[PDB]
Amino acid sequence: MKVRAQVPTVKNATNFNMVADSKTSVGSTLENLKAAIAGETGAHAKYTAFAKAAREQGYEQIARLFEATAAAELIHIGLEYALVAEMEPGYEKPTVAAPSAYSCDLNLISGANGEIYETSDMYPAFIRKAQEEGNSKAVHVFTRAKLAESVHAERYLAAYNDIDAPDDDKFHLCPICGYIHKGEDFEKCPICFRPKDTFTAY
Amino acid sequence: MKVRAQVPTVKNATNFNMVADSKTSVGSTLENLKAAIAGETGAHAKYTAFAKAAREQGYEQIARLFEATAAAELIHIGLEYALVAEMEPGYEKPTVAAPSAYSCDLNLISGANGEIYETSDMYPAFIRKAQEEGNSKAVHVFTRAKLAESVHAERYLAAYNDIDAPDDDKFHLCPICGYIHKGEDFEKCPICFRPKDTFTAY
Ligand SMILES: [Fe+2]
Ligand SMILES: [Fe+2]
Ligand SMILES: [Fe+2]
Ligand SMILES: [Fe+2]
Ligand SMILES: [Fe+2]
Ligand SMILES: [Fe+2]
Repeated sequence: MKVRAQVPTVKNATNFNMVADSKTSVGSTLENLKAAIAGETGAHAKYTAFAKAAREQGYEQIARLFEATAAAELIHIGLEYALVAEMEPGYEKPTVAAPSAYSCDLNLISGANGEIYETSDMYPAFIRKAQEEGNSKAVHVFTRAKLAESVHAERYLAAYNDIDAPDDDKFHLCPICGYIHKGEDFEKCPICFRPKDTFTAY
Repeated sequence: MKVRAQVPTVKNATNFNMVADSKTSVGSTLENLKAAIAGETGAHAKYTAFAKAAREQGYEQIARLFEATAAAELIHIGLEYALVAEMEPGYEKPTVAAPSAYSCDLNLISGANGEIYETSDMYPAFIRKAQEEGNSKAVHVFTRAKLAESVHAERYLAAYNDIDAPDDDKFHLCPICGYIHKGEDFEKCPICFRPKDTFTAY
């Protein structure tokens, strides 16, 4: 993802349209934030399991990508939980069991498919509902997660295409939005402009 | 996609697995070749429509990507048609009507999803059946298409992430397998080793 002159938002970007045949149940923004957290929690468990399998399967770099992406979803959970807690103080984050893992290549595809659903269906739907209800904070959180998921999708497809051609690049994770960069060739996060110095390498 | 010491095949690559819950009806290799051609023909019509819509929407570079990918599918049709013609000289390639094109970002997602289905479901299923029936010619053709589709998927996701950050890079199409590269930084096709100077620029 290239760095634009300005931070991408639903207002200045053109990849925020939602699929017509949605597979997303849309309720109040509160309900949507909870649904997103549940999905994020499932994603974290999924990627954690995929990383474990990747290591057993002999793909150390891909394992690191799954670990970095799992960490990215934890960041999304933190952003969404902070808002939900404010909207419903006693709210308790859900626990999701580790899903089934398959061969590394298939796990990368499974990951990409989920990321695509979130960036083109779920989050855009939630963003528009938040706008409708005037919840600017939710719009911001959903936007950041949405942008990060499409980056995750691309990273997974790149890894799939080069599954037998790994390298020693590290994956740099932005602590603010979950953006992930492969390699050192970058200065800041293209999603939130966070300087590279505060990123964490995987 | 990185260039390896040798061209990728089902014999030396590890991303040829078929998703366990397949959405693909598998018949004889002859039937599968015809089914693949039908899908390729539909993809060509879809990308052609998407390209036209992209230009109307002001996305010149994305339009070029859709045009290059449409051309790539025609290459796949050629490879598959040649094999069918050998067993059934009377076989005629089908023609399909053009589908609707929506907003550019969603068209890129539709493209990516189709590419992912082909590379991780349909082609792996067809390749495996061809192997079980000892049809090496079909294994070869299905492999080339399969490898190109995952590259298409990545190119589409990359364009989606940078939908508002286009550049003047040309897309280079390999005339032999449909591989597509963005920019000039490459020496040969990572799928079939065709030299860069033989590619067609879009
Ligand atoms: Fe996420
Ligand atoms: Fe993600
Ligand atoms: Fe960021
Ligand atoms: Fe194709
Ligand atoms: Fe394709
Ligand atoms: Fe090629």
